[PDB]
Amino acid sequence: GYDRALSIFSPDGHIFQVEYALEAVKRGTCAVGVKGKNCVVLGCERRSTLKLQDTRITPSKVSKIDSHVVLSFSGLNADSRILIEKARVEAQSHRLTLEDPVTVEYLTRYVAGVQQRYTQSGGVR
Amino acid sequence: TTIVGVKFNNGVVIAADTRSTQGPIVADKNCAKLHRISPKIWCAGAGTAADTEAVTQLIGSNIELHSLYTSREPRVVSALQMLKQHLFKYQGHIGAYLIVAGVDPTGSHLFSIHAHGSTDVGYYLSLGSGSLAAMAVLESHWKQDLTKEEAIKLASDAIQAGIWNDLGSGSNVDVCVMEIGKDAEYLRNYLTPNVREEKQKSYKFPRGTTAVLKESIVNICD
Amino acid sequence: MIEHARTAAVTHNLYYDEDINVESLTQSVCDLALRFGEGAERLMSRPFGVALLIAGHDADDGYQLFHAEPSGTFYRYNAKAIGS
Amino acid sequence: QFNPYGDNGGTILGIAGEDFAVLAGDTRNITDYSINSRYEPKVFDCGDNIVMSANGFAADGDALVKRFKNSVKWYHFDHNDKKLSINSAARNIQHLLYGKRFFPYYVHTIIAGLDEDGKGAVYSFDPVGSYEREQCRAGGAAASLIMPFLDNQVNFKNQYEPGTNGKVKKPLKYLSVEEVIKLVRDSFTSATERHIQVGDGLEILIVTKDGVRKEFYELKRD
Amino acid sequence: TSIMAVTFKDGVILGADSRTTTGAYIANRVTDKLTRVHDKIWCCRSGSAADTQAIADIVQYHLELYTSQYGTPSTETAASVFKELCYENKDNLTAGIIVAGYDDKNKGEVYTIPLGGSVHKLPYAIAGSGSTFIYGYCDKNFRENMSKEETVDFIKHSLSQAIKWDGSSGGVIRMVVLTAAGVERLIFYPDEYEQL
Amino acid sequence: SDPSSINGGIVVAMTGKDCVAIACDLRLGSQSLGVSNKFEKIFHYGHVFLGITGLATDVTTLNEMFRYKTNLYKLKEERAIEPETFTQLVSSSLYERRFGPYFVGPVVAGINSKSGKPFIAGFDLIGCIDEAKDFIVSGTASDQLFGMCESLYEPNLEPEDLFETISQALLNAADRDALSGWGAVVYIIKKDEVVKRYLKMRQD
Amino acid sequence: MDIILGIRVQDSVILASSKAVTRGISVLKDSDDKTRQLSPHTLMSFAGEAGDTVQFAEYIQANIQLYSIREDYELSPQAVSSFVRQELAKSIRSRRPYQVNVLIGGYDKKKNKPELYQIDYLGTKVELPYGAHGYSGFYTFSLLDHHYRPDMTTEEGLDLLKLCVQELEKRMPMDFKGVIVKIVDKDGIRQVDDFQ
Amino acid sequence: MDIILGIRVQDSVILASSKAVTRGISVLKDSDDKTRQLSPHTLMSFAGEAGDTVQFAEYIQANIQLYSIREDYELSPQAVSSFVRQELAKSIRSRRPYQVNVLIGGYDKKKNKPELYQIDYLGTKVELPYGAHGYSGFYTFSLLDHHYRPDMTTEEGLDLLKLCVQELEKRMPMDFKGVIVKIVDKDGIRQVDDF
Amino acid sequence: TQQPIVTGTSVISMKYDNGVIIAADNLGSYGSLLRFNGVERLIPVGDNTVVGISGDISDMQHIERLLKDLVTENAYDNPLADAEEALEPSYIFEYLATVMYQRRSKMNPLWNAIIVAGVQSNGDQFLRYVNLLGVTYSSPTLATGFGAHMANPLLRKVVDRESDIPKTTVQVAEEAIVNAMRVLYYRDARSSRNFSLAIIDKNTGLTFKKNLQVENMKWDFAKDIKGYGTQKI
Amino acid sequence: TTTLAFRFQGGIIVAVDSRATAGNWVASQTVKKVIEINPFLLGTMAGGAADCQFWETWLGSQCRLHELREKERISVAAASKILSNLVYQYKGAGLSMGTMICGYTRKEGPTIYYVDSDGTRLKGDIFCVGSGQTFAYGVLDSNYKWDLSVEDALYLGKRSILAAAHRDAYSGGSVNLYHVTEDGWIYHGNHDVGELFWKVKEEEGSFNNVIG
Ligand SMILES: C/C=C\NC(=O)[C@H]1NC(=O)[C@H](CC(N)=O)NC(=O)[C@@H](NC(=O)C(=O)[C@H](C)CC)Cc2ccc(O)c(c2)-c2cccc3c2NC(=O)[C@@]3(O)[C@@H]1O
Ligand SMILES: C/C=C\NC(=O)[C@H]1NC(=O)[C@H](CC(N)=O)NC(=O)[C@@H](NC(=O)C(=O)[C@H](C)CC)Cc2ccc(O)c(c2)-c2cccc3c2NC(=O)[C@@]3(O)[C@@H]1O
Ligand SMILES: C/C=C\NC(=O)[C@H]1NC(=O)[C@H](CC(N)=O)NC(=O)[C@@H](NC(=O)C(=O)[C@H](C)CC)Cc2ccc(O)c(c2)-c2cccc3c2NC(=O)[C@@]3(O)[C@@H]1O
Ligand SMILES: [Mg+2]
Ligand SMILES: [Mg+2]
Ligand SMILES: [Mg+2]
Repeated sequence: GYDRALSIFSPDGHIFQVEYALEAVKRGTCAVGVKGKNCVVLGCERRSTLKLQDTRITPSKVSKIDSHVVLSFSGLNADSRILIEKARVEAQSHRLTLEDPVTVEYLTRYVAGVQQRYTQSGGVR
Repeated sequence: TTIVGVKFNNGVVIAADTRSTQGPIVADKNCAKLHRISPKIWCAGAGTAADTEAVTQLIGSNIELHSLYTSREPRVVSALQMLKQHLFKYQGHIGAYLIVAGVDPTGSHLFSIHAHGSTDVGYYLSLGSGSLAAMAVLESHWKQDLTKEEAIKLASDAIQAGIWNDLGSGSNVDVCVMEIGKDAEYLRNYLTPNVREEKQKSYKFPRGTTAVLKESIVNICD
Repeated sequence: MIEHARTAAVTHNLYYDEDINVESLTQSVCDLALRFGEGAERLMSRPFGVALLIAGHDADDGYQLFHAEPSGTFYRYNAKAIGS
Repeated sequence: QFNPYGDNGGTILGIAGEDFAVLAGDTRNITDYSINSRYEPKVFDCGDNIVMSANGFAADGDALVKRFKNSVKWYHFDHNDKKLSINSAARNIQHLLYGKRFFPYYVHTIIAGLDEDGKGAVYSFDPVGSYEREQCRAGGAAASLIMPFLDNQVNFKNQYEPGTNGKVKKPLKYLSVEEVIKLVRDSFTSATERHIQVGDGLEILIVTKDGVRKEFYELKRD
Repeated sequence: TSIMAVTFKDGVILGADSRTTTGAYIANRVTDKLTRVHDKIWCCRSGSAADTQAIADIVQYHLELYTSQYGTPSTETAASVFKELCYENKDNLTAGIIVAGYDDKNKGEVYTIPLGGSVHKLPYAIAGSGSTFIYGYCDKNFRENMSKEETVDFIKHSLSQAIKWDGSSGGVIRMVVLTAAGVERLIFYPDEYEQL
Repeated sequence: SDPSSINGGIVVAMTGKDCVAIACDLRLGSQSLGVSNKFEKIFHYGHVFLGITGLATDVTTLNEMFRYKTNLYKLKEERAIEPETFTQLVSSSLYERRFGPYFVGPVVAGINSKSGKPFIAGFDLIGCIDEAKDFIVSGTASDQLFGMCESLYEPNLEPEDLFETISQALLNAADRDALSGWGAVVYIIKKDEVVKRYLKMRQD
Repeated sequence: MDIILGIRVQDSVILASSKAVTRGISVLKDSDDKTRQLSPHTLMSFAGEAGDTVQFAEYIQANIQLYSIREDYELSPQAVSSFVRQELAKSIRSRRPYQVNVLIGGYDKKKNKPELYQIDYLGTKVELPYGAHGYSGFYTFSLLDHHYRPDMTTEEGLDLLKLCVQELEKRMPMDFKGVIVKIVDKDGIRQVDDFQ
Repeated sequence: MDIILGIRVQDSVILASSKAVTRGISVLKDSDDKTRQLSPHTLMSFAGEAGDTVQFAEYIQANIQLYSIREDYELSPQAVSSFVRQELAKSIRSRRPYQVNVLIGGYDKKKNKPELYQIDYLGTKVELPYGAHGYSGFYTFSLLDHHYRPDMTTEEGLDLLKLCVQELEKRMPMDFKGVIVKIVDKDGIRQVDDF
Repeated sequence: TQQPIVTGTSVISMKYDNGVIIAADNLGSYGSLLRFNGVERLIPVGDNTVVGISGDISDMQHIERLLKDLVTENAYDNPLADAEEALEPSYIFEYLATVMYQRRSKMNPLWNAIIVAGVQSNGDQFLRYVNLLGVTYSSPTLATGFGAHMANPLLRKVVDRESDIPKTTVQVAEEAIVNAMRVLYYRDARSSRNFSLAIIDKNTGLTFKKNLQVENMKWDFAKDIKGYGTQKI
Repeated sequence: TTTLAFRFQGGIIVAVDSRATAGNWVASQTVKKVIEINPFLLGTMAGGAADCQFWETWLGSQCRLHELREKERISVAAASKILSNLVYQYKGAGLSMGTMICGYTRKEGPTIYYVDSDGTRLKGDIFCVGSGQTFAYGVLDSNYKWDLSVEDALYLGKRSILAAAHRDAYSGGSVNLYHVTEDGWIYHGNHDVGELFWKVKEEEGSFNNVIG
């Protein structure tokens, strides 16, 4: 129904909504990833350290998409949940149709394609 | 199959094609469909070919026996009645549709018999697959007081229309004329329009073409 | 765009048992360029932000190099540079 | 209930020689035991030296012929007037036929032409699109009657060289256009003699590197 | 098929068409649907030509033997023969018969035997495919003890209307008049009963 | 499924100059499965040959019945039966079971012992007498045999040429039918000599 | 169906028959002898519709024993095969035909030769070096086409039959619970006690 | 049908499944594992129409694995059985219903108890000490009614399954080419190497 | 249409030297009842085309509506609709044929047999056939129903091949058509004595004759037919 | 139609016939029943001619798409499951197909899958599909062994197809042979049954049942 073109080009050749999403990313907690010779480490920042916060149930910054791929994020948490759900569903679908867990590259490319579609579709940011 | 019968001033003519087909395939390209029930009582058949042959031969045998018993010339009405009763007894399961014509001491006669056992009388009749074409020709060219040559031409043209405009009728035209004062005349291949052209080649194989595994002389005597 | 090209190529094989002409592939790719706007079949919001150099070879027009823009227009260059 | 299918008979034949192809068909369009027309051609030239015939249901055959001609028109429009390869045409016809995999064109399809190397070629399609490149193929009513003859006189099946003790096959050789014309004429005369749905006229399209030419011959009208 | 039989002062008159059809094709357009089983006892036949012909032949044989043995039969006797033959073979027959006879005692009589073998004596009987179209005309025009010419005209009009509306009936109108004077055969051609 | 198409098989007879020929396939099978490579379908009584295609059990029963009848005929007439008389006998025997027919297609061939004329004829399952002067075909590949004969045959062939023609016709018609083949036999018949030849063909 | 196999080797005929009888979803017996000794030098294995099989087999056995007593002579295997074939061919066109398929193996003593005949319920008789009834052939035939040899011994034939049984037990959907193996030779009929 | 048997023993669930798959008159395979591990402590054996079986099994497997990843938690066997039952009950009234019967065996860790569920293609779910699909039950049940005991050991359950397999091989018209036997307990799912 | 109700019978047509002739009865049959008399089954389109339809009368009226609408739409924005861009017989045929094949392939066909006959702009005689199956064929003589069995054999005795068309005159072809109509009235139970006849001649244009009757009928011999065999009176 | 495929030490052997029939009528005997999906994947057809041909060519197209997308050869498992999911989406529509997908990958090794229109998908070592699959199965299982040489395995496949062509009436024409190894598929010729039968009869001392 709602197909208003929200992500369009600017006279200087810029898609403003994408840059403002990047700015929203710059406002989120920090995340880092490092590759070893045979291991990968993901570190994340906790918003200061509040005392009335229940740390046993609050979602962690690192979420598993499959048994062998993990995902950290920076930016809006809700959009992260959406991307994580789509990525897990796609991982299970690839397992179902290929009888082989997905590669990190394939899942990464799927997430990137989802985001790109969201940067070129109408009625969505 | 296209069979017709036309009565002329001094007798009756019947005519038919010469095509026996096992469905859509031609089996006999010169099948004789005119059957002799009596030396002067003939019958053209359509439908189950074996049924037509068998019923004509059986009624002809019975007619010969009856003519020997009564020492009289066989009558067309007798063959008509016997064929009718026989076919009706078998509830039309004998697929034979006949046009029976002839000359007897009572004069000239032409009838048609439907396989379920019904009979019709008329001066011109037609039956078979291509019956419609022949009947159209008859209704177009028939008149009262036909001569011998006129009725012959009419029947031949009806059979020709059946041959040309029906897939179930073809090859050559057979005719049988029966006049009162003469003997019956059975013209086989009265018209031979469908003659095959010369083949573009001769496929006589060079001897030794076929490979043989074993030979043997067969003993036919004793 | 690349996906739409690749499938199209293979589809032209499946439908015709032969390789698709370079110009035909480039034209099929360009057919997506101006498939944008509002209204609505729903179309994308913005045109593409990438230009393409499509190089290939067929037995009809030999070796070919094409420039494809989000304007729906494509040219054939003996040599072409795009970017900065 | 309404039956959406029908049979119009007909017979088509396709042969491929050294530098030529030939697609012939009978010009008789029929229905049940009646003839619709004695000259209704069904072997069409589609351009790019590609002749096609889809024999069987006349409506489906005409629809398929029109669809393939439209497909070649749009293929010229959308690919810089590129010549449609005979194998490309065969693949497109396979897809056309399989489009109605669950409501098929009740037609046996045969196309003829020249391949990329300029040599004769024939392609045959069942009603759903299983296509195959061959050198000889007959389709339609009299197909079962013509196909073995071809195997004997074109591929030299069962023909061994005389005296070779049934060990050396006959040397396979390409036939001349005159020889394939002779074989086609003989095949169609035989089909007209033995099959009631074949006859009236034979139309032959000959596709050489010089184009498409026509030869018409009369057939029996029984 | 359109058949009828009408009684009047001088006797009885039967009438029928001459169209025997196999489906939609006119197998015979000059059919004699008026059959005689005895000198002054005739029958109008409708239905299976084969079945009607067989029934009529057997009835004529039975009436001939009845004449040779016990004398001239009554019309009711021929009606009873037809009724027995039709009712005892109802499962394998499809024939509707109208038996019309004349004698000096009962003058002219008409019996009708439909499917199933029932038999009914009526002043006038109509039967056949076309009869359904002329029920009203006959019920409104039939009279008791008409003259010969009035009976012929009534039968002519009724059969002409039946032939006009019914495609299963056609050809010519055949009539057989049974009176004390004997048997008379009349024929009416399309160019006469179509203008009625 | 169909009674005539359970076992399969083909028989074809041709005529020539002072000679006849009759050939048959050597296959007996239960539909798809092939069982026997030695099931000949051409039998002979004196100097009259009969090929029987169709339901195998009916083929054997008719062979035994015709052997019976021909033996009794020879005993009563003190002479061998002629091909025309045997053809009439076959027609009458077939029609005798009109409403429970034998699912066969008989083909009679031979040389009239007295007139020396070659004679061939064919029948349907109810005995319709189909007498042709050129060729008679029967079996599952009846259409293939019809085409091959109507194409290859020419009248007045010598035995050595008639053999080649009938053999090529039979082989090329059998290669286009799945229910016939697995071998073939050809009888060439003259006035006082009958030669039987086993052909070589593909065994699929 | 059941497994009914036969193989003719030089100087012997071997017959194999399923041991299992199954009605419904229950195997009622696993030791069923599907053969009847028609004569000391002629055995017949059978399979088909329940009831008809044993009935037809015992009927043929009774007739063959009566003929043997009447003439004090044993019919050649060819004669027994022809007789049973005629019986089946008369049965097919009866009211209730026999639905039994049979293999007949016999040592012709007047010819000193093994013979094997295959007949179906229709009356189709064939003389084959090896035969089978039901679906069994669809496998076994192939094996035989590769491994059969005319100059084989009875032990070689038993080994070939064991190969056929192994292939059947490997690729058949039904468990026929082994086979009973019988050998017919110049010394009569014997039964292999242990085959697998 | 195929042989699909299940028996719930104290602290374990044993599932047996025929190894034979036959299309036409030829046994195409004699080593077919008719089970799918829905979760580390829940296995499902299946049998029915060709094609539909493995399709439905792998679909259920994908859904259960997705639920396990999404929540980082394993569904109880009861919940998995309820999900499969609802799926089948929605399927039955669809255009082309799934014609697959399933046995679900799982060791509920929150209750430390073995559980076995039987569901047919209609969506009729039951929790039974022993269950079977197809004609197999028509024999096995009787044996169990006589030989089952609640306080049995896993080895005793294996022996009871061996008795059932022997009875089937004796009185069944079809040769199912043995069975694959798997045990689901607190330590997960294992496969009996020699049965 | 899934089953025809009110139906019209045969339609006959043939070519001659300067044009074509078509004819059809004026009968609408409710099964075995000759229900409606005076039912024109020849639809003239333009001054150069006539469409003869047999079969379901409701579908024939639908095709009449379609032809009228086609003429109206061709008149739109066409200054040459009265000249070089008028409706040709081939256009009308191809349209009807496409429609018939489409409705067949949708399993709801028009229960009809159609014969389109006319003269093209260049004087050529067009005569072609279509039916509920969409089968199309063209012959110098075309008939539907019983006509195809009886009319065609008579009409081919005048024009057995294309080369016979220049030799046939308008009088010959019209007499043949009238004789075929008489034969149909003889041997067709679902036929009528009243019919209509159209002549599309490349010189005289369209000649449409209505309220014709079959005349010169031979029925006298019916007086000599007595009994079905052995009966003498 | 008769097709067979079996794994051995030297990879995979595939052997098909070439006869296609429309009832009792032998429609053709020049039918190529092995579809070269790619230089490493083969597809053997049995059943619906158009069905099998069309959908295996479509499977080859899908494999090309997968190779272009992931820059990696498609696995035999995934290739077979694509066609399996396709025919299952067309299940109950009237498709009649029985196919064998054979391939050699580094992950799986030599692999053979059977896929029919019923939706069944089975990984196996020895498969025979078609009307004459029983005769094939017989000869194979009688003379099969994993330690066969390439020559011996090719000969065994050819001989099984030959037996199936002899006995089964709907299988025949010619034998097409294929050897699938690490380097892809290798075509080993088209052998006419007419001559191959006599050759095998003379060289093996078998087929003594034939009168030839
Ligand atoms: C001259 C008089 C008619 N002339 C014909 O030429 C007629 N043909 C025949 O009677 C052929 C002749 C032959 N040589 O066998 N008989 C068979 O086919 C026989 N069936 C068989 O063999 C088979 O079961 C095979 C499987 C099929 C070939 C017997 C039979 C069985 C059922 C029938 O309904 C008919 C005949 C039948 C009745 C009426 C009209 C016709 C019939 N059949 C047609 O084909 C025809 O239409 C034609 O008119
Ligand atoms: C008595 C005066 C006029 N009678 C007619 O004019 C009647 N026509 C005939 O009986 C034709 C004539 C012919 N020479 O063919 N004969 C057959 O039909 C024969 N069956 C066949 O042909 C067949 O296989 C099919 C069964 C029919 C296509 C015999 C028969 C069998 C069962 C029947 O229920 C009837 C006739 C029947 C009864 C009532 C009215 C009519 C009947 N049949 C019709 O056709 C008619 O409608 C018409 O009224
Ligand atoms: C795969 C390797 C070999 N393939 C075969 O060997 C198979 N042959 C064919 O498919 C022939 C070949 C040809 N004419 O070129 N084509 C048709 O039949 C085609 N038309 C027709 O059915 C018709 O006329 C219809 C009336 C109108 C379209 C298509 C078709 C349709 C439905 C089917 O259910 C099948 C095929 C089918 C499936 C499984 C096995 C077989 C089939 N059909 C059979 O005949 C066979 O049994 C044989 O196995
Ligand atoms: Mg012809
Ligand atoms: Mg064969
Ligand atoms: Mg074979």
